[PDB]
Amino acid sequence: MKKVITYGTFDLLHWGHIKLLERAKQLGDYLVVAISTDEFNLQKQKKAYHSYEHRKLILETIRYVDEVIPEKNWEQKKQDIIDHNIDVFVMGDDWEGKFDFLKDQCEVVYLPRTEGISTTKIKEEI
Amino acid sequence: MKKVITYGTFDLLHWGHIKLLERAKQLGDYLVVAISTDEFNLQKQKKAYHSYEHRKLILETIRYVDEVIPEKNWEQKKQDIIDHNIDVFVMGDDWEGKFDFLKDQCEVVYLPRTEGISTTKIKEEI
Ligand SMILES: Nc1ccn([C@@H]2O[C@H](COP(=O)(O)OP(=O)(O)OC[C@@H](O)CO)[C@@H](O)[C@H]2O)c(=O)n1
Ligand SMILES: Nc1ccn([C@@H]2O[C@H](COP(=O)(O)OP(=O)(O)OC[C@@H](O)CO)[C@@H](O)[C@H]2O)c(=O)n1
Repeated sequence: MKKVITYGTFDLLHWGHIKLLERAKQLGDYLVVAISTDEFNLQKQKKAYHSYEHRKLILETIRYVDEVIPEKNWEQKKQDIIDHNIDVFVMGDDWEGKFDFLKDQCEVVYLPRTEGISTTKIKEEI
Repeated sequence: MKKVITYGTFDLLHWGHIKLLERAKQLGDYLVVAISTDEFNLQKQKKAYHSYEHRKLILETIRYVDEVIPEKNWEQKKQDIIDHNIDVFVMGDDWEGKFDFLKDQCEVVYLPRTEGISTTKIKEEI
């Protein structure tokens, strides 16, 4: 089995998030998503409108997602790969190159973001 | 096969919608979701931040959802229920009593809304 993993906040779920999860799942045959806690989201200079409990609730229902775990800190990644027998690590390309240190453990893939949509555009126009 | 159908806009999909779809599917073996077109939304004196195309895309990925069709007008219910062989019509109880005219065709049920969350709240708080 080819196991894939991706990390993120996924607040105010939109079609750009959907498209990221879609391609990620299709890079293998099982997808794990580590969703950022509200404490960690803050370490990213961000504040989620939806709570961790509710953000995880919604994401667990999306077909592409097989299971959800919490993202608590930056250092947990290498162990996550070992614990979940991960074969592919994926993120949107705004993280291009930031996680190349995991290449010696698994395949690393950066997916081009979906142009035209973001959580900032949503709040701003709303 | 016990078929269920439900109608709605589902803009800015949140946890309240998810719990409605979860309990809707719990009622039968298959769930059809008829999503309000941007044109029909106007007839309900509303305007969705997310277009139909995008609201349908995300919705289609929810595991509880087997099939999606457009809700174009108020009158299509009778014909829809016949076309899709629906056995159970369900809506959140903020619509209680409003669709009882369908009882001569199928089983009508109302589920208690999820208090504390709504599309308007998200917009006003943002
Ligand atoms: N239009 C968009 C918006 C987002 N994304 C992707 O959505 C995923 C995560 O969305 P975020 O909520 O912004 O999570 P993020 O802050 O990028 O996670 C950062 C950290 O958890 C990494 O360890 C990312 O892979 C991002 O590239 C995308 O492809 N297209
Ligand atoms: N906290 C909430 C919010 C919404 N809902 C349910 O979500 C479904 C639809 O959400 P809406 O986007 O508000 O669509 P609506 O305008 O209610 O549909 C109207 C019309 O199409 C019916 O013929 C409804 O069954 C509603 O009761 C809920 O149970 N709990």
